[PDB]
Amino acid sequence: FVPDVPEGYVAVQYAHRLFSSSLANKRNRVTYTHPPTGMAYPSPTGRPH
Amino acid sequence: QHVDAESIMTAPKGKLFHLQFMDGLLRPEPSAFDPPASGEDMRLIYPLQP
Amino acid sequence: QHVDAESIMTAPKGKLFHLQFMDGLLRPEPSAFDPPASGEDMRLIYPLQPISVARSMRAIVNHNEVDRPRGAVAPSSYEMDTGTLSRNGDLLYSPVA
Repeated sequence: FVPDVPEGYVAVQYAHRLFSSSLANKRNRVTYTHPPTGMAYPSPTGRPH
Repeated sequence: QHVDAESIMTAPKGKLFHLQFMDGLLRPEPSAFDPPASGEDMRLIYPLQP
Repeated sequence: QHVDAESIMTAPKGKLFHLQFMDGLLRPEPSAFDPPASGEDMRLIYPLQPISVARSMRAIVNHNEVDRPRGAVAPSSYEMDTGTLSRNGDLLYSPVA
């Protein structure tokens, strides 16, 4: 049973670059970087799908 | 010590249990160059007084 | 070990003594809220060459928030080039054009 990708998603190609390590709050965290908009989202949650 | 997320829903009405809250303004911050550690931490019960 | 500021002025001309220099780019920085400690530190003998010629690259760590950590050297573009040998010639680089 192949669960089809939901209605509205942004398909990003995985790179060895878009995941960067930067400071957020008081600690060091692994951060995503959205290719089309160029953003942070340091939290493991709250990142755009 | 910490209250359980089940004893705060199915306990007698009369009971008075105490919680424990954090302050962290004098918390030691991370270093300059460092490999980031994994994991994050949760808060389940907040006050509303204040 | 360290040279004395008197043995560097009244010693035989032929002698070859070695010094010791510091790097400190990966030095641990101070904390946030802290009572400052007293005292300061001196440098009396500097070079004028400049030294450090055999230095391929440096500081192999990525910075806390910014990209390049100040004085950081990347590998030379020639330490990574295999050129085919000629029949008489032996080692030559790539065409580049």
